[PDB]
Amino acid sequence: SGAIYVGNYRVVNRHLATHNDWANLVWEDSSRDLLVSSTTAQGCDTIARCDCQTGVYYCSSRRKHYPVSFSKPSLIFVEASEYYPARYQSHLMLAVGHSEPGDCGGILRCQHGVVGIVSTGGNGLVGFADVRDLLWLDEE
Ligand SMILES: NC(=O)[C@H]1CCC(=O)N(Cc2cccc3c2OCO3)C1
Ligand SMILES: [Zn+2]
Repeated sequence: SGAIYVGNYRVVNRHLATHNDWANLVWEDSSRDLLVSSTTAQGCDTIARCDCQTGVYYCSSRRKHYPVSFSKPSLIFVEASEYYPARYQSHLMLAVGHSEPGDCGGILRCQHGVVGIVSTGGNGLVGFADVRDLLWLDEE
């Protein structure tokens, strides 16, 4: 689990969105595994606006924050799971690191702010859904 709170927006994995998130839906994309809902209170996170390929992510299944090198956002094939059949997921960045399903929502950050959240894993890899292209998260 995990979310990003920026301005009056809440960013979560689409597969973990609640009934309140869907009732207060701003934007969602199944192919990215992302959902953004509106909030009443102001958030304190800053979204990175950069092309960084190094950062740190939180892994709940190890209670540890790991430094990683990660690939640029791309279209990657993702095996079937409890929440989606086998498909290509867009805007996905991979790194060599530990990840389990319940780790989804863990933040990846660089020196500029939040880069994305854990969304995939397996075979010693961890995948993150990028949020740096969602420029509208910074305003209105
Ligand atoms: N974005 C998606 O398609 C996710 C939907 C929910 C889900 O359980 N996964 C599988 C998964 C995630 C993280 C870590 C893993 C993993 O399987 C093994 O380790 C993929
Ligand atoms: Zn950066």
